[PDB]
Amino acid sequence: MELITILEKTVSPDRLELEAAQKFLERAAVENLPTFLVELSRVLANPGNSQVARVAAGLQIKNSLTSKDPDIKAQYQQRWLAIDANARREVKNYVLQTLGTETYRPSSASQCVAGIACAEIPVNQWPELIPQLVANVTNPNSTEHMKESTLEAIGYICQDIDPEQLQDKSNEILTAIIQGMRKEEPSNNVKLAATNALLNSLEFTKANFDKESERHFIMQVVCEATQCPDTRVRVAALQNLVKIMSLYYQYMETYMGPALFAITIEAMKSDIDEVALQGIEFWSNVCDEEMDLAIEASEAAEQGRPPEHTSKFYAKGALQYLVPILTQTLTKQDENDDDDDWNPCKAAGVCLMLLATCCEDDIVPHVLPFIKEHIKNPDWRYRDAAVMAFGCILEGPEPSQLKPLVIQAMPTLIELMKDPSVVVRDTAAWTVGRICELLPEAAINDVYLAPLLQCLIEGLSAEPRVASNVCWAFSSLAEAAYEAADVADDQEEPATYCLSSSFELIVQKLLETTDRPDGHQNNLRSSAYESLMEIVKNSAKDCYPAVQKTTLVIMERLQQVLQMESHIQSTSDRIQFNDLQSLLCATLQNVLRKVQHQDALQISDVVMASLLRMFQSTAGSGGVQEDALMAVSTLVEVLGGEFLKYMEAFKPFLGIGLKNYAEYQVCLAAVGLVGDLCRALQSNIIPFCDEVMQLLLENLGNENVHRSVKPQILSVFGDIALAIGGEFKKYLEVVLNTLQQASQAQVDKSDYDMVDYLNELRESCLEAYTGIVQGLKGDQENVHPDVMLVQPRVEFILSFIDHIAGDEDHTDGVVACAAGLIGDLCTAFGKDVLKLVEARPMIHELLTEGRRSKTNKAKTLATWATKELRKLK
Amino acid sequence: DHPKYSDMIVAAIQAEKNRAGSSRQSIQKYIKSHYKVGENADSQIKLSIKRLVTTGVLKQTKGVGASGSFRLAK
Amino acid sequence: KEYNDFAEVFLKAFAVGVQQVLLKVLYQYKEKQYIAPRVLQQTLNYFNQGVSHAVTWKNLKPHIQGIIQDVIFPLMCYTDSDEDLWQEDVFEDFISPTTAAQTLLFTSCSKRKEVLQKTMGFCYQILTEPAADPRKKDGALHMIGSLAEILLKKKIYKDQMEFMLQNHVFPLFSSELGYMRARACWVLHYFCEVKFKVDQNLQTALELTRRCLIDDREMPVKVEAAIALQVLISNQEKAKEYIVPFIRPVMQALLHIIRETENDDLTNVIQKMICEYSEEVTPIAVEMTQHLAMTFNQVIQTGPDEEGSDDKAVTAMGILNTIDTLLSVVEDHKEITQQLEGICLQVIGTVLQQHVLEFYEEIFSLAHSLTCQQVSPQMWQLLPLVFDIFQQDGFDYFTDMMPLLHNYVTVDTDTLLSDTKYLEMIYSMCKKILTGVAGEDAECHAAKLLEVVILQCKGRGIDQVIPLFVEAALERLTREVKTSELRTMCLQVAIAALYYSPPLLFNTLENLRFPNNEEPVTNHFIKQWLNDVDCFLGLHDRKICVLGLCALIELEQRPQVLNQMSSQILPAFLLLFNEYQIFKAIFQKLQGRDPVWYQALTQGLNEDQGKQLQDIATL
Repeated sequence: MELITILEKTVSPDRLELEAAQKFLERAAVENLPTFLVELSRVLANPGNSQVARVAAGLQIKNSLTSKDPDIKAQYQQRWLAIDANARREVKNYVLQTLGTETYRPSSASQCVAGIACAEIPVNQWPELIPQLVANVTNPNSTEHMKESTLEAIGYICQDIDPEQLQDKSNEILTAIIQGMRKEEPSNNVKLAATNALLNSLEFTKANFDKESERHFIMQVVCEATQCPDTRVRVAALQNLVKIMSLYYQYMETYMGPALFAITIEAMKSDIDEVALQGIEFWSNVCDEEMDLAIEASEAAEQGRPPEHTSKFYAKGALQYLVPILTQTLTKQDENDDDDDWNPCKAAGVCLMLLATCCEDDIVPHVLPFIKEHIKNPDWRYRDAAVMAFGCILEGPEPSQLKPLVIQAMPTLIELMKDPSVVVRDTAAWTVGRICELLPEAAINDVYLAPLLQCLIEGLSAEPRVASNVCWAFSSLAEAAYEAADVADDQEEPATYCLSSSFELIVQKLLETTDRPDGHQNNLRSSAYESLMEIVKNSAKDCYPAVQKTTLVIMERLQQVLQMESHIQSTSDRIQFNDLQSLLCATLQNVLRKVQHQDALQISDVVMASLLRMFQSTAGSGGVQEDALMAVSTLVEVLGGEFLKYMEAFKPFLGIGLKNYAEYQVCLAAVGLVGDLCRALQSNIIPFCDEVMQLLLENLGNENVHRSVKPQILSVFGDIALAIGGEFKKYLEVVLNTLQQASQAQVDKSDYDMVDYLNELRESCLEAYTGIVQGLKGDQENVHPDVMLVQPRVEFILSFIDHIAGDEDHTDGVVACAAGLIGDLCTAFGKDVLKLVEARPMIHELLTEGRRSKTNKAKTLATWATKELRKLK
Repeated sequence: DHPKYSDMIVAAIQAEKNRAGSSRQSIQKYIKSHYKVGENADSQIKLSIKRLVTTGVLKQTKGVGASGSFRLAK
Repeated sequence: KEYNDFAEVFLKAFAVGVQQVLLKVLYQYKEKQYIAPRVLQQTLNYFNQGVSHAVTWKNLKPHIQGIIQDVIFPLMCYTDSDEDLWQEDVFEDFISPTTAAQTLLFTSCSKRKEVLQKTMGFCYQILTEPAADPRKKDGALHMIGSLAEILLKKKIYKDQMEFMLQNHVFPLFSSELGYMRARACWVLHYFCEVKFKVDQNLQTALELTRRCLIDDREMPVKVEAAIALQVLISNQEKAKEYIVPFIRPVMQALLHIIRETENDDLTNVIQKMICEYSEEVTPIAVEMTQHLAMTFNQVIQTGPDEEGSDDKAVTAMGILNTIDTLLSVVEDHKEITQQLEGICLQVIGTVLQQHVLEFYEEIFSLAHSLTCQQVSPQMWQLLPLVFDIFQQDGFDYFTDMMPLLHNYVTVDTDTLLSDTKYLEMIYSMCKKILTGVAGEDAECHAAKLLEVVILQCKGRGIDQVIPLFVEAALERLTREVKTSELRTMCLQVAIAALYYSPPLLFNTLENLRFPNNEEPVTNHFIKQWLNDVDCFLGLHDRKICVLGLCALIELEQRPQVLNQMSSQILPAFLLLFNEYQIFKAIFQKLQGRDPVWYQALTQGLNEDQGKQLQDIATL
């Protein structure tokens, strides 16, 4: 109202906030704009998200007395309507004037304009913005910044999900396309407007008029772009531009694509540059990204996957000339030592792969010989290079050519891995690993073994500093395991002692590996964990001595993880922590995968500490809903045992958790954990009622808000209610009352949805009555306390039962409880009237309907219940 | 109740009749305009993607990890 | 599940009633005669269903039902066995119900009913029946009931892991003196141990005992050991590490076996030996094959001896069969068999030299057995003599002739091109001599198809006689081999004949014609294309067109000559009736590319038909 008291006090949420506060936010905030254009505009900057008219209007409007009533539903638009500045149409047109003028470097208005889409979302449509924007776009003062500045509104407008058809705007856009392509721009930014403008207008489909002339312009764009480096990402705009061509090829004839082919040759011709020129060196990195485009350019013609448009494109026919180019492209040589990082280069490798697919005719004759040419004159870099290239060769079986070439490779390759440098062998090891999985015809099992034997023990020295490659060699050994599974017959009976001791060493190495000195490479902690899991899978009947220590190590890791977990560090950490935690879970299930009678008691024993720690920290930390929940699951998976002490420990935390307000919604998580511990012990039921009644009491208020957590709770409470056996009659009366109370409780609508599942809610009430029935005598004179309520219980049920009984959608459980209902209520009610006997057939048809089922079982008992149902006279 | 994270992702992938699936950005901004949202969408959602990968829902297509393009298995 | 009682849950009343009837029958025994149980089969058949009916009503939980059932078969059989047998011998009595239990079990597996414990109760009961007969039907019964009973108990209901048999035990003790052998034999006969991927140490001791069994003074003793040995080796095994060491004596015993002759199962074990032969550890295996080659020398020596007393066709077949087991594992090791094949050819030649067989059984066996043979020029040289006889043999009986004739053509494969060096020509003349209406015989449809097919195979690259062959054979064939019975064979034969070399027929046939071209056939073909839509060839109810037409439509050529008829033809079959990605992109381009001008004639109709055809084809 004044002094920010309403602006600040009003901010706190209150009942009917959109309706009353909305007058303040939408009308008052909106109200400020007519009096002062400046204050309202000033208003966007301090709290862009916090706009009473829009931000307040937007979420408070979505939930309302009427979920979807225009007169009743939106006050943000009405409130703003009073103030000219506040108006939704004023929002559009004024958003244009203010938003364009006040670019202010990064723009607050753009989000507001985007909200413009969101807030206007309640209204069917807004037509105010286009005429002025169109006029602005065609405005005489065509400033370079202004010409480029326009469309910020257009871009976000394109982004909005709602679809409307505008054509005059499309015509203006076409004019812009021709003029922009036509106009020369010396500043990267203006064309960036061209590119981003295009991609957003590209959308999924284009209503723009057809002509292939503009694309030719793209070809030209490369040449001048050759002269100036600009922005690596500006260049990205060029690469993206062609990529735009990649998405769509409307006319094959139109898309001659001669310029692209010509451009590739010139670029190919300008392979780097003589003497490594700098414009060219930057061009080489950008060229690498562009090269990613290059693979696409090669990919465009003769693609393997089904495509809308497929053609030689003048390249496959020219492949003969282009046959040489793949070998020629090799003009660029790199001596850099990196194993796990690709960046622009991966694109290089994939491009090589596409040529590999497209090799067609003459590839087979060339392949045996190509290796020989490299083999005849192989340099130290070349052999290592030969290995990387061979890795390119991996794709394509080349069966006639490959065996002789591969067979000599075993001999040739073997005199190579013993290179002295720690890094050179590692290079051999990774490429060798890919080959190893790749090749089964050649057999160096004996040849493979010395290195494996050597790798397991000898290659631990280089492990501490950047020893990931030694690990990579280990990964290769794991592949050796897979290859053994799929390479040649048998040979699975030897090397076990070697495996037992080496793996025995691996596991200890892992923890420090995870926190080991950085190589920042394609080495995965998660991947490492997966490798460990695979090794465990390869585990024998017993590896218990390792496992206890392993679990403790995990405990040490958990403590380290907890230290990382307790105080975060800017989120770079947040994620580096989180993924590694996911692997920690991998550890947890992996440790408990095996099960032995002797083993379980021992493992559970030491496990007790861990479980407890989880509870402590899990209850205490309050950081992740599923991580902690998952911890509950894994520790929870420890079925059986003396759970009286542990389970007893669980209830206060469970009761406390329900009481706890850390998470806005905790019902789904709460339901899952209980639905397991609840199952384990039923002999003593004393602990549950105290926390449960409150939780039960707490649930009714909670129930209105969520539909999903209703039937499950109704079913869950039924499960607690499920013991029956003529016990908890007092509780049973309350339980019976609760079902009535649940029916009595007011309906709740969430996300503009109310009672979506008629069956679960309606049936849920059916289940709930039955639950009281098991707890409470299906003969308790005062079955229903209330008179109004009583007619339905007393007389409504019999009439309703005939209709319901003849009714269908009989669930496997509602059907079974009902099966009990027929006999028990039936004997007492037997002889009430001819009508019960007479009205029986309607029930019979539904029972016949119930009969169709999958794997139905136990007719005897149901038959007995029905016998009681018909036990008449 | 609360919509399942997997559901959201399934709907987003399936809403685009496409082969290469989509850049997470598409699903994420889709979430931004189509659903209730919070500051931790990237961390909790991203981890959710990671977890739906762990459940084996999806097959990789382009990229590596939750930054890429991916397709359903059939 | 099983129908034992009326309505729902009736199954139960009948099974109780049967037990009650036994009790009523039990109080007074009027008959006091054997074979009383057999008369109860109608009742016995009724009883399993009734028991099933009680479980079916109750639908008792499988774990509880299984536990009850596990206690129950033994408890009721035992309670029933303890009372029924006294008031009804034991062994006979065990069998009908045992067989009946078998009947229940076969039905049970599909049903998934849970049972357990049939086997454990029996070992003790097994004690009850001696199962020893020196030379009476008694032995027969021992065979039938004991071995079968043990196998069933071990593998279906009892699911036992390990057992010690006292009856098995006496025989092990005190060597082979006296009875232990009589007892041991019964024991072994009645059981084979069943294990998965397990070495058995008792089996190792059994191998040493097998050596002692080899040292058996008498053949009958050797026989009782032999059945066990034959199955035992025939039985597949997880390890058999000491088996190779064990094998030489067995092989050495095999040697004595050739001299010893005697048992057919022992000779059959040789068959088992081949199976055992693929094994694991193939490279040494070759050296075993060479020793087996010396044993094969014995086999070659053996056949006449086998011929002299009791024929052992299997043994003759087995030498050939055994190589294949070696074929089973491939180490790429150089094969020394070539020379062996030469020996086989010499042996084969001796039978061939006589050129006759009174039985007309051994000759076919030699042929099919001998089908795998060297294709070397000498092997190549052998076929004309083999084929020359083949021409004589095929002609006398068409039915007898066809399987061999197909083989005779396969034999013709070595000759290959040039009609096997002009022999193909001899075969055609012989066929002409034996080709006619006489030829239609059960399977003639197939037979005539085969004959024509044979010709086509010879004519891999025999374009010149081909116009005459299709045309000449057909004119003669329609009158001579045309039959109402063979129309189904004929349509496919006609379609296939028409289907084969259509272009060669279309252009080369059109270009050069002897006695012109088959205008009637061409007229018939034109009518036939329309006719196919109207009438189903071979009375297949349209099965053939859809199946081949799938892959076939893109590849096959019918579009240019008579597209309107073909266009009219395709839908009717479909109405009556009811790899790809690379091919689909490639096919439109490929078909269009080789003759762009040619498609043009059927360009609109072809394209319209194609779009519809593609949808029908891929729909």
